[PDB]
Amino acid sequence: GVVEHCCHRPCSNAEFKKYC
Amino acid sequence: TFDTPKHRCGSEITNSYMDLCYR
Repeated sequence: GVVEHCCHRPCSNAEFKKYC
Repeated sequence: TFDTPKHRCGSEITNSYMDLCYR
C-alpha cells in the first residue's frame, strides 16, 4: 500500500501519484 | 530542488493526496 511505499520507505511526489 | 523521496505518514498522506491527486 501507500503506507509501505511512502511512510515505511520514503517516496517522491511522482511515485506517490501512482496511488491516486 | 529535485522531487526527492519524503516520508508521508498518517495524515500527511491525506495532505499528499490533496496536493498531488486532486485538482
